[PDB]
This record gives sequence, structure tokens and C-alpha cells, in this order.
Amino acid sequence: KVVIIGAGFAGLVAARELQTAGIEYEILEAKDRIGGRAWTEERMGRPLELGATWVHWFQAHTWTEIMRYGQRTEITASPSGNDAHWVTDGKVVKGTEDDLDEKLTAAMGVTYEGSEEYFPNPHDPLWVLSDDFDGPAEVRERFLSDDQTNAIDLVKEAGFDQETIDLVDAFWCAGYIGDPYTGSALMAKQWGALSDNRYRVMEDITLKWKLNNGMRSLYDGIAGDLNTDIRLNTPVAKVEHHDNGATVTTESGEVIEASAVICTVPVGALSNIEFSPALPDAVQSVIDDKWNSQGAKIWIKIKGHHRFLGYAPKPAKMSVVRSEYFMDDDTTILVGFGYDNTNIDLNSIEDAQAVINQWRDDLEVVDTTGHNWVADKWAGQAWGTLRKGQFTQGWSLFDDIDSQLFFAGSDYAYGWRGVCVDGALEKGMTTARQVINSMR
Amino acid sequence: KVVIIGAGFAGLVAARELQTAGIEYEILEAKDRIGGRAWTEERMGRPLELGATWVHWFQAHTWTEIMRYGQRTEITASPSGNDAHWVTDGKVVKGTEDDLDEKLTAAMGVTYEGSEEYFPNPHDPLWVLSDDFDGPAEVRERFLSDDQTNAIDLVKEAGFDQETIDLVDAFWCAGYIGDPYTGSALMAKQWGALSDNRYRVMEDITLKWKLNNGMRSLYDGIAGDLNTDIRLNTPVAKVEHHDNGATVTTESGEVIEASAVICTVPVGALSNIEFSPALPDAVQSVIDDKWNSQGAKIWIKIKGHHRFLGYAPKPAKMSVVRSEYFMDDDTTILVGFGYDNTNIDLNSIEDAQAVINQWRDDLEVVDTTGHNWVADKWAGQAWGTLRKGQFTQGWSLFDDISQLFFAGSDYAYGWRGVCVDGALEKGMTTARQVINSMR
Ligand SMILES: Cc1cc2nc3c(=O)[nH]c(=O)nc-3n(C[C@H](O)[C@H](O)[C@H](O)COP(=O)(O)OP(=O)(O)OC[C@H]3O[C@@H](n4cnc5c(N)ncnc54)[C@H](O)[C@@H]3O)c2cc1C
Ligand SMILES: Cc1cc2nc3c(=O)[nH]c(=O)nc-3n(C[C@H](O)[C@H](O)[C@H](O)COP(=O)(O)OP(=O)(O)OC[C@H]3O[C@@H](n4cnc5c(N)ncnc54)[C@H](O)[C@@H]3O)c2cc1C
Repeated sequence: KVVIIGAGFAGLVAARELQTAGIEYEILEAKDRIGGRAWTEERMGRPLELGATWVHWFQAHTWTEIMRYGQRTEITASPSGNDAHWVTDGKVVKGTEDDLDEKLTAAMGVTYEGSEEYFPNPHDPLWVLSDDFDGPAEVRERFLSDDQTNAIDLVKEAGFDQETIDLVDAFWCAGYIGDPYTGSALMAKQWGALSDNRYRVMEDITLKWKLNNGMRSLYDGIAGDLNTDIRLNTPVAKVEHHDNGATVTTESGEVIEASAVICTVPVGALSNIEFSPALPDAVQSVIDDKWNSQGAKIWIKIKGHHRFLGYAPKPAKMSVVRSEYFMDDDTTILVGFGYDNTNIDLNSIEDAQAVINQWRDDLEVVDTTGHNWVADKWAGQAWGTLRKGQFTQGWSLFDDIDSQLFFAGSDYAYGWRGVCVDGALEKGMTTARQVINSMR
Repeated sequence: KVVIIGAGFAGLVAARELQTAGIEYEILEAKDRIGGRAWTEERMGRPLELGATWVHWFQAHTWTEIMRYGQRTEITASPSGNDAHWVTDGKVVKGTEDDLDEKLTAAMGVTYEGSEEYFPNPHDPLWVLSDDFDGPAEVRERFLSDDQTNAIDLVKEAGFDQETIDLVDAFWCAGYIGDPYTGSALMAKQWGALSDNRYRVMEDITLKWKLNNGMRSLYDGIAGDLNTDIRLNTPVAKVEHHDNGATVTTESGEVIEASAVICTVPVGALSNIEFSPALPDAVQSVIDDKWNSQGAKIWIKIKGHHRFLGYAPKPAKMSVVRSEYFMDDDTTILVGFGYDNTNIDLNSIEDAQAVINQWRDDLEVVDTTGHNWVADKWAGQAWGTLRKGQFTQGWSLFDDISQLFFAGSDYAYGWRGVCVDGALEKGMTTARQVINSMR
């Protein structure tokens, strides 16, 4: 009776929540697999995360699932103390990872600047615009202006030298997983607020601890709890939505009447669904302009054991590349993040070699792999990141649909929105509660 | 079919988890109310937390419940910028809350000292004693030795002055909710590890954010999800757990058959239940020596609006007292924590006045209240804290029992005893143990 579109983390956790409340449901998933933009798969000789990878105990929703499904001690920190290399003036500069981190920490000071005023409760991101806001009006002015400024310009305007500008350029090419110059600096400020306003904590939360048994240990755990079979290979083509319910039509033409629809399809793939009535103009505007996520994630295998970290600014094929696994056959697997999925073939050895050649001529790529989420019609984006103006007139607009259609997914979370599974687990669960409370 | 003893946070969340898995259960609760050691109740003109109070988004289990039950924006920070007072060599020193926080930050630096080596994953507290431990043998030796050292001695040995010693004494009288000199320093080191090894984070997590609608908004939310009525006024007197299945006998003599029993009764009340077979000897030794929680929590109402913070070392009636509410009739409600429940009558105006008189003879108590959990036969303790040796030979001995599983904040891996987070953690994971067994 409640139809959930998508068996990613948001749809799976929503289904479990409805099950707890005794509400009948059905999950319809387009692919022949569950997990969505979390996808653990054997490649290049071991399980690799083609999407979601890192977790932390300061992510409440993710951590509770880690505990629930037996993974409490099954996390491992990524390699640290790497030899670092960074782009600078079209030239490669060498240093320690600590040197690089010190420069990034200095720049984050200015990047986070108004977060203490904007986000006393970092899980109430739009408090500044609410009726409860009791601060100075200049705080609200600066909040709105920061939605229209990118994170690099904050560092430029503070007087940092070109080396730091190029370092933060590379950093935010990875963090916005897209062109950082089109992004909203408020996203970075909220990451600060959720990270105790410390660069080291932000990196601990988003870029340190990996699941030994993969994200699949969590998503298969949730699916294994469900008493209703997930309908795979069942893309939704149309959603009619009204005050008392909804009608879902599949690609095969099957019509399913529903008491509510929980739609977890990401913005990059919402164009595959016809909505009747059409979604509000303000929401359609976000869908047309989408979100800040045009980049890509690669895994590269090189000969030898090398503790490597590289940064390079836009328009590099990859902007952040780091050693992740030292393999038993004297190879290293590195992960990379880049701003433009169309400038790199994740499965081309020559392109992976070009990435490595950004910093070191003498390293030799023997394998490479990745999944181009942006070119995947059921995703159309990597993790959701915000363009200018989307912090205040973007993700939150998906909550005001005056009908039994509800949007859930990491890209609409209050907390670790888009970038983390924590946001999907948060928003799937709380949207199921919206449905539960309505029915009660 | 699964019998859950106790309707505190652990038993409630375990019931919900079993319900999700389609497993029949029943909760038997001794009292006429749910919530256990979380208890939001109208007193002195407003809802006051007679047990659990503070929350944070870095507490995964608590925070997920806050999100689930609609309380995301319904948190408020306790008053700050108070005028601070501390007792040192029998004298009262005045200062700013900042001065006091700076002294405590300096002391926590040495208090947390080995936490980076012991607790890389702060949710695996016994990693050092495991077969996966791969550090130097001196790290294991230091870990074991630290279980036998109290947290104040670390500060004394580091050479801090008497003023800082008296401050940390007061602080740990509250934190150990009991005599800190009998406590295990590993507890404090794990708090550090769970708080990014920074005093300010540890205080933000445990002593800052209150629920506007009380802990009751969470425990009543969980109870409202349950499709099976909770049996109130139904104390369990006996638990049989031979390998057949299990049997529970109530005080009234009713016998209930069970596939498994999840017992959330805290150590301080476990002597009310007869277990057959007897619990393991090491568990019995913990029950006899109990846990580090003989203290008490008071709410004092004084005349006027006063931003007050006071610290005093053992054997003060209260060791940490802080303004919490400025009331509409020109009064202030303060909260206090003290190390010895038998040295204070939480409902005596004269005793509350003696507390205030530790620091300022000119403030006037007009009301006071509290619940002495230690003298409550269904608790017998405040929040669970560790005596020397109980970090490595205490809380973890209650796992793997007989088929009776123990769940409760006092056995959690993370924010054990001190936080609702630990009850929600361990109630949920113990239900998962039962689920997995049945699957
Ligand atoms: C490259 C990358 C790396 C990441 N790394 C991390 C990380 O290290 N840590 C972290 O915490 N998070 C990470 N994330 C983020 C995390 O993957 C997401 O936040 C989360 O997985 C999103 O879950 P969701 O359920 O909201 O959406 P999705 O996972 O996108 O689920 C939506 C589901 O709907 C399905 N679907 C789409 N259209 C239809 C249709 N018409 N009909 C039916 N079904 C449909 C899709 O196939 C999919 O299964 C990463 C994301 C990416 C892209
Ligand atoms: C003074 C105080 C202040 C606190 N402040 C905070 C705070 O600020 N923040 C925080 O996060 N945590 C705080 N806590 C801790 C928190 O209250 C506990 O960690 C948590 O509530 C314990 O839950 P539990 O379910 O494990 O145990 P309990 O709450 O003790 O639940 C056990 C239940 O079993 C029942 N019972 C006992 N014996 C029997 C029997 N024989 N038969 C049947 N039922 C029985 C009891 O009545 C009770 O309902 C505080 C605790 C105290 C004492």
C-alpha cells in the first residue's frame, strides 16, 4: 500500500521503518540490485566501493546501522602519512601529508567562518531563515550572501597565496564532486558545523574509516530484515499524486494504487518519471539545474607499494588521489575523485596513467576501474552537492509537496546531506515517520 | 515469547527491534511507569528530569531516536557564562566559567593520556586485550595498570597544584556519581576517546543540550510504537534459563514461559531476582561489588535570577551545581550532582540550603527536589560508573551467559552507563543477538 521507489539506503530504511509500524509497503527498484549509490563489488582482486565508502561514529544514522548489523569492530582507517604532491603553479610541489593538512586547516578557518552563528544546532540548517531566528539581521544577510559565493572565493578574498588557492581548489573539486566554482559555500560551512568546526574532524568523518565488509553488509542487512520481497527490474515511469493517495505506473504498464509514495529517485534521474500533477515550478527549477555533482570516482592499481597523496586543481582529470590498499602481489590501489565525469574514462588504463602522470612520471598503472554514476540513467549524479543558491532554495523545497508524494533520500537530509549514507538513512527514516504520523 | 524485564530505554528499544523482526515479546515492568532511570516529571513548577537529562548529535543511538520522534529542533543548551565558584583548601575561589574550563582542559590532557593508543576505535574498548592487538606490550601493561588507578591520581602525579586537584576531584565526584577515588581511570579515558579527546567536546556531549519535551518524548515515542501492551506493576522475582528455554516468575507467582529473556534490571537491583542456574561467579562478584554509582542528583530552587556554577571536592553534599532554569516567579532552578546519596536529603530545604552555603551564604533556597535512585529498590544505583578493575573485569562479563541476555546502558560498548545512548545501543544489539539466534 505505501509504494517506495528505489532500494538504496533511503528506500530500504523507509521500508524497515514502515514494517516496524505495521504498515504495508512495496519497494520498486529499477536495477537488478539493491544499494543504489552504495555498491560494494569485487574488482581488481578485492571488494571495492564503487560509490559510498567512508563512515564514522559521529554519523548517528550510519553508526546505528553499523552497530545493528555487527560491524562495530569491522572498520579500518585509510592509509595516512603518505608522501604528498600538489599541483601549485602548473608545477608539482612535494611535501608531507602533514604539511598539506596544515595548509588546508589554515584555509578551513576562513571557510567555516560564520558556522557558529548559522548552525548552533547543525541539524537545523535553515534556522537563520526561520521565525525562531533571534540574531542580528546582518547574520541573515551574510547567510543569504554565502549561498551565492563559492568556497574558493572565501579563501581568495582572505589573502591566501596561490599555493593555498590551488590546494583548496583541488579539495573542493573532490568535495563538491563537480566544478567547485559553481557551488554554494554554505554547504562547506555546514560540513564544518557537523564536524565541530575542525578540519581534522571533517576528514575523520568523511574520509577515514572504511567498512571491511563493505556498504553491502549494511544494505544487505536492512534488506534481509524486510518481510516483503523487493521488486527488482521494476522502473517506475509515472506517479499520479493527490491528497488521499497516489497511482504508480511501471515501465511495463502495471498500475499500482498506493496510500503514499516515498520517492527516493535522485534529482539526476527524476526526469525519467512523469509526475501528475507536475511538480512545483521551484522544485522543477532544481531538477533542471540539478545539483552540484558532475564528477567521478576512480580506483587505480599501480605497481609496487607506494604511500601516495596527490592534489591537483580544476580542470585535472582527478583532483584528489590517495593510496588505499596495499595488495599481496606488490601493487597499490588508489582512489581518486575528479570534477568532470566526461573528461576521464574510469576504465581506460591510459586515462588512469594520465591521472598518475599529473604528479609522478615514474609510477606505472596496471589496472583501473570505476562506475560513471553521472552517465547511469538511474542516478544521473554522484553524491548530491549544492550549486549557488541551492542551500536556501534547493534541497528543502522537496519537502513542500501538498499531496501523498514524499521525497526522501540523502540529497534532502537536514544533516550530512547528499555526501553521506547518513543523510539517506536519516531522510528515509524520517519520511517514513511522516507517513506513519499521517496515518496515525 | 521473548520476555523483556524492564521498560527503561533498553527494554523499550529491544521490544521495538523484536517487533521489526516479527518476534513475539512482552515487557514486564516492576513500576507503575515506563522510562526507568529516565524520568521526566512535573516538579517545582515545571517538567524536570529526575534522571537522564542531556543529549548530543554525536551520540548515534540517542540522536537517531531524537530524529525519529520529531525532536530534531527541540533541544536547548543549558545556561552558560555563569559566575563560577570553587572550593579548594577549604576556601571559596571566585572566577569565570572560562577560568574553570581552562583549568579542567589542562587536567583532561593528562587524564586522557593513553586514549589514542588504547581506543583507535572508541567503540572497541577492550581492543588492547584482544588477539587483534598488535601494539607494544607496554601499551597492554599500561592499560591494565590504568584500570587500577583513579582519575584524580593521574592529575596529582602530573604535578598540578592543589587548586586544580580540588577542581578535578569535584568534577569526578559528579562524573563517577560516587567516590572518584575508588573509580577506574579507564572510564575517563574512554569518555575522552568518544569525545575526540577534547574536554569541550566531552562537556558538549554530556552536559549541554536538554530536550525541550523531556526524555519522556523519546521513551513515550518508543512505547507508542509497540503493538504489545507493557505489563506495569509486574516485578520479576525469578528467572530460569536452562537450555530448554526459559521461565520467568513474577512476584505474584505467575509463571511465564519464554524462548529467551532480555534482562535490563541494573546491577544495583539484580539481587531482587533469583537466577537458576546461578549467574557466573565473575558476574556475581560485580553484583556484590556493584558499580561506581552511589551518588545523587538534586534540583534546588533559590530566590532571584542567578547565573551560578559551583564546584566542591569530596565529601561535599554536592560537587557540581549549575543554574538551569530562570523561572517566571523570580526564582532560579539549579541542578546538582553529589558523590554520596546518604549525605543529602534531596527533598529537604535545609540540606539544599547547606549545599548552596558551600559557596554563597547570601542565596536563599525556597524549594528542592529529587529522586534517590540508590535507595530505589528497582535501580539501586544512579548511572553506572566503573570501580577499579571493572573496565577490564566488569561490564563486559555480562555478555554470553542459561540463555538470559543482559541488556542495559551499563553493558554498552560506547557511552556505557552514563548515557541513554548506551541503553539504546545495548537494548538494540541484544535484541539483534536474540534475532540472530532465532534465525
Ligand atoms: C561516488 C560516490 C561516493 C560516495 N562515497 C560516500 C562515502 O564515502 N560515504 C558516505 O557516507 N556516502 C558516500 N556516498 C553517498 C551515498 O552513496 C549516498 O548519499 C546514498 O547512497 C544515497 O542513497 P539514496 O537512497 O538517497 O539514493 P540512491 O542510492 O541513489 O537510491 C535510489 C534508488 O532508486 C533507484 N531508481 C532510480 N530511478 C528509479 C525509477 N524510475 N524507478 C525505480 N527505481 C529507481 C536507483 O537505481 C537506486 O537504487 C557516495 C556517493 C557517490 C556517488
Ligand atoms: C541521576 C541520573 C542522571 C542521568 N543523566 C543522564 C543524562 O544527562 N544523559 C544521558 O544520556 N543519560 C543520563 N542518565 C543515564 C540514563 O538514565 C541511563 O543510562 C539509562 O536510562 C538506563 O536505561 P536502562 O534501560 O539500561 O535501565 P533502567 O532505566 O534502569 O531500566 C530498567 C527497568 O527495569 C525495571 N525493573 C527493575 N527491577 C525489575 C524487576 N525485578 N522486575 C521488573 N522490572 C524491573 C526498572 O523499574 C526500570 O524501569 C542519568 C542517570 C541517572 C541515574
